[PDB]
Amino acid sequence: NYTFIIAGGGISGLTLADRLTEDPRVTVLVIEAGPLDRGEDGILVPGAFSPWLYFWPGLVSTPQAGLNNRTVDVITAQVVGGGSTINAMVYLRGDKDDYDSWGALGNPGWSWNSMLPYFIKSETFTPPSPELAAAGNITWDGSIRGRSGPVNYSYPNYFFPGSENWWNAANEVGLPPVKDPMAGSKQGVFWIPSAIDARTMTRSHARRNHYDRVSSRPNYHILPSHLVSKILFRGKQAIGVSYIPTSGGNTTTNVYASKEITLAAGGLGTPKILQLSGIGPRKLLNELGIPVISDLPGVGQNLQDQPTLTIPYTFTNNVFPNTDSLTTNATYNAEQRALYDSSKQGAYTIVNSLSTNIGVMSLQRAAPKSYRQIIAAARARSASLSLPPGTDPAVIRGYQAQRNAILKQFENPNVGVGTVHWGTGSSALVYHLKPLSRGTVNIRSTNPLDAPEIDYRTGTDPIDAQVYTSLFRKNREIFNAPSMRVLGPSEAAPFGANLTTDEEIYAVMRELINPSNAHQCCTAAMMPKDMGGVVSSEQKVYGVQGLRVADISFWPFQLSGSPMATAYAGAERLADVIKKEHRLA
Ligand SMILES: Cc1cc2c(cc1C)N(C[C@H](O)[C@H](O)[C@H](O)COP(=O)(O)OP(=O)(O)OC[C@H]1O[C@@H](n3cnc4c(N)ncnc43)[C@H](O)[C@@H]1O)c1[nH]c(=O)[nH]c(=O)c1N2
Ligand SMILES: *[C@@H]1O[C@H](CO)[C@@H](O[C@@H]2O[C@H](CO)[C@@H](O)[C@H](O)[C@H]2NC(C)=O)[C@H](O)[C@H]1NC(C)=O
Ligand SMILES: *[C@@H]1O[C@H](CO)[C@@H](O)[C@H](O)[C@H]1NC(C)=O
Ligand SMILES: *[C@@H]1O[C@H](CO)[C@@H](O)[C@H](O)[C@H]1NC(C)=O
Ligand SMILES: *[C@@H]1O[C@H](CO)[C@@H](O)[C@H](O)[C@H]1NC(C)=O
Ligand SMILES: *[C@@H]1O[C@H](CO)[C@@H](O)[C@H](O)[C@H]1NC(C)=O
Ligand SMILES: [Mg+2]
Repeated sequence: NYTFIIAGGGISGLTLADRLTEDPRVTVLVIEAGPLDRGEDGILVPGAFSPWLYFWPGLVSTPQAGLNNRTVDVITAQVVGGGSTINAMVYLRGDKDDYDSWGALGNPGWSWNSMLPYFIKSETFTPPSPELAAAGNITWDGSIRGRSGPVNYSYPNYFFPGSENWWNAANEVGLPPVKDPMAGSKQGVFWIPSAIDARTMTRSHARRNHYDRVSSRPNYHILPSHLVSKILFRGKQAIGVSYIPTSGGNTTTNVYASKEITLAAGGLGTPKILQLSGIGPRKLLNELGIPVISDLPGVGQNLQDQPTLTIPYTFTNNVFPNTDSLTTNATYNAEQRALYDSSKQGAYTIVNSLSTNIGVMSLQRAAPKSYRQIIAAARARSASLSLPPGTDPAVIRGYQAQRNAILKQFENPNVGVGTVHWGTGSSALVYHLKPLSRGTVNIRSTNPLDAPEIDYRTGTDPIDAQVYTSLFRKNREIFNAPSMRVLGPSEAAPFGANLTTDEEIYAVMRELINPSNAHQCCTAAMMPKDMGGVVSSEQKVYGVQGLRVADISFWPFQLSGSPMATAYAGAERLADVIKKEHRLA
């Protein structure tokens, strides 16, 4: 037997396995669906970014009722290190009120102040060079960035010149410099912290910082290329798991843990393990003939992501070099790759297609003249209208609680609802951080090789379109500001300056929005059981003993920011919770 078995070797699972195996008396088995990465350039080198190397195959959404019934390919990692292995390395904490709100939903021990020690413990920040900090407007507060923890993060050591135009344009339209976006607020523009190891200017993914770093430990066991297919019980006690080869060989193996089973299989994986195991909504489990171990209607409910919109541009006077120089100028690309190979300088330190700066804004910063109209519309509408009729009443109660918390965030000048980015080339990105829409992820069969049904339900809550239209208009203001006008941008079809009304703009958005930036969360939510929760404040699955959820399935709702930094810090926190319960060193 092992002390602990962890299902999924992504950010959360490897962070937890690392910390638990600090005690040589504790043995851990991590079972991971994907393989070990091969250290290929597309993983290690930011400018060679090739995320598609390790996407989970064969996942498609249902037709999206709020997006003209489009079906989309679903993106999530299948690799040791999970999303950290293949993500764009953007390393950002949420805002204070995200964590405070999670506590106020009925979760003792959750707040910004309780998470800050774990953010610090998780990481080592390496400052940029002084010349780059001064030239680039890079600032930080060293008092709230960790100096001793495993996750290395820093910045690229270069910026494209057009990023200066965009910074100044953003400041011209009311997005000022942010001292430190890791300090719990991020209203304006800042350099993107990047999960890069500055010694080699390579990706610091969880495979490296929470497995390779400690891989001499005989008590830290990994089994790549295998799927956890079921949790095994003795009564209501979780005692082990069944696993199969990911590749579909007709073989099943049982393995047992003396203390606990931890699920770390991600927003789209954890609810499937639970449902196949009889932990889930009795209606679904009964329809598939699965015996009910714990009747939890929240499992696979409450799916959230952070939608994205790519706006195309043409320019009369764009500045050289820019990110698109790497794809259209073989001489520039070769010279930048030679520069990286020699002295680790230049464009290849930036994740391909990204720039170095970004902006985040509250609803009142996006829409100073109309945010109170959006809040009124959202306040007037019953929470229940965002969910199908016959949604479990407990799940509706938890959604109403989340919705009330998010409407307080809409009123708050210090909480973000949207992100704007320009990579310096032919497109800008606008991200909707705080959707009120909620989706589902449900098994369709008892076959553990069958994809679940994934329905994002993007844009089903009509408030989302009002927020997202306001974010689009703020992006347009940046591109129309003096410092950007000198590059001669214009929106290209299917957008364009000739789309002036909300109706005109949103009809194109409805056709172009991507439901997902692979930020899937919240499908095994940490809320009281009577609010449709799946886990307690200690991340224990209701109705069973010895079973926790570590991956971002547990989150109640999306952050003002992208998930990775909090995925690491939440696993650091949970490792201490588990150590305390079991008296571990
Ligand atoms: C392409 C892309 C790009 C981005 C991002 C993701 C992706 C895929 N994200 C999101 C972020 O990386 C993601 O939210 C976290 O990795 C989630 O961490 P978890 O531990 O919850 O799951 P994670 O996805 O890391 O790990 C879950 C693991 O479980 C495994 N698994 C699933 N089912 C299993 C089963 N039954 N048995 C065994 N193993 C199983 C999977 O193979 C996977 O490795 C991101 N975030 C951010 O902050 N910055 C960014 O730049 C980006 N960009
Ligand atoms: C990545 O973070 C680790 C952890 O802080 C850094 O590791 C330190 O490395 C130095 C010199 O390499 C050693 O003297 C220390 O013993 C290490 N500390 C720990 C806590 O392991 C590493 O330096 C970081 N990378 C960069 C670029 O700073
Ligand atoms: C989407 O499909 C449903 C039927 O599945 C239909 O009622 C609806 O009109 C369609 N929506 C659009 C935008 O075409
Ligand atoms: C940095 O900010 C100053 C204004 O304080 C501005 O003049 C300059 O262009 C900015 N540079 C970049 C690279 O953002
Ligand atoms: C291509 O890049 C090279 C190397 O930096 C530069 O000298 C040249 O002017 C570029 N050509 C064009 C057409 O941009
Ligand atoms: C509106 O602008 C777009 C983008 O340039 C273009 O596709 C379209 O033809 C324009 N409409 C008219 C009527 O000119
Ligand atoms: Mg230095």
